[PDB]
Amino acid sequence: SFSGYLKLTDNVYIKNADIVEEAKKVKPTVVVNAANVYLKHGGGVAGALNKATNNAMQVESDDYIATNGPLKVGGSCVLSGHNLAKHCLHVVGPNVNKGEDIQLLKSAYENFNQHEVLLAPLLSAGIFGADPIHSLRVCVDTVRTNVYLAVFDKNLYDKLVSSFLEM
Ligand SMILES: Nc1ncnc2c1ncn2[C@@H]1O[C@H](COP(=O)(O)OP(=O)(O)OC[C@H]2O[C@@H](O)[C@H](O)[C@@H]2O)[C@@H](O)[C@H]1O
Repeated sequence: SFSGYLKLTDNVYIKNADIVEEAKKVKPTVVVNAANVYLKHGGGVAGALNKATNNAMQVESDDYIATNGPLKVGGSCVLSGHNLAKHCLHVVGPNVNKGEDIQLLKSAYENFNQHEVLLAPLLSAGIFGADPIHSLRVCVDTVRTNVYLAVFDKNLYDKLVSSFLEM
């Protein structure tokens, strides 16, 4: 039950909001975590989602990692959403602070296309060091399902929208 979003394209929507609070008001089927390949949930969206599950995401993640080994950059896995959503799509964007290839951002957003509807942040745009505006551009050009983007910083939201109008 997404409310209050700005329509950017027929399938990309954006709202100035914290992703953990949206998950609670909207009860989404798929919340996207911006993850790293070991599902070690640090200080961004991944930390906040984990906090709200009372660390259940981290245990489940380690269990997944123990069985299956780490993800590839640009990949994903479908774990549980616990009290936030039905499912959590863990997606690993490139970490440009660690020399990974920004082109893999396209591979990262392609995982979204296996889900009809998702609530997501902007992959790689915080701790991983990609430009938010670039991340939004790849999102817009790669994702074909319905993606609802949560941008918690009001100034970044304004910047992002203004950047998108250079269409
Ligand atoms: N609670 C939040 N709600 C909405 N957007 C948020 C929130 N916290 C951060 N963001 C925004 O989401 C985008 C992604 O930030 P990160 O979560 O740091 O994502 P990423 O750059 O992919 O970092 C991946 C890394 O962060 C760790 O938490 C994670 O375990 C991995 O090591 C950025 O614009 C950031 O400002």
